[PDB]
Parts: sequence; structure tokens; C-alpha cells
Amino acid sequence: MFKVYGYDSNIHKCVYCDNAKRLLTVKKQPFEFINIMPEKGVFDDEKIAELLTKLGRDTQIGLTMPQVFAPDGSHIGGFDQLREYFK
Repeated sequence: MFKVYGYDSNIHKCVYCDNAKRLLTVKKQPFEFINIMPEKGVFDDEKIAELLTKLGRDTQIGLTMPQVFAPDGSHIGGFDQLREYFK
């Protein structure tokens, strides 16, 4: 299953997060979507710590959403990278 980190656009607009879920649904590629801000004004500290650790980053400043990981665990990156991965 792919791992997609991002925003629920109903809480915080992220059109690239939605494009990423639509693409995986078109390819019938099973995925788990991880919402790093489950409520307006509350970050899920545990899943951001998880993400930054996998990306080897000391800070969320600069982080771009969505961030997608392959079923094998490899970091793919953003939406354009995901699109390119299926080509």
C-alpha cells in the first residue's frame, strides 16, 4: 500500500493532495492517506515526526505536501513525481 501524507482539503486546501489520491484510485493502487492536520489548528505531532524522520529533515519549514512513499518504502516525493512513476 502506498503512504500519502497530506491535507484533507476540507480542513486545508491541498489540490495536489487530492490529485495524488485520484491518480492512485485510477491505477487501482491501494494507499493509506495520513492527515498531518486532523483539525483546523492542530498538527498531528506524531505523524509529522514520522514523516520528517523518513525524509531526514530537521524541520517542517520548507516541507511540501503531499509526500508519497512507495509500497516498498521508497520516497517518491510529490504529485509530479507520482505521475512520472506510473509512466
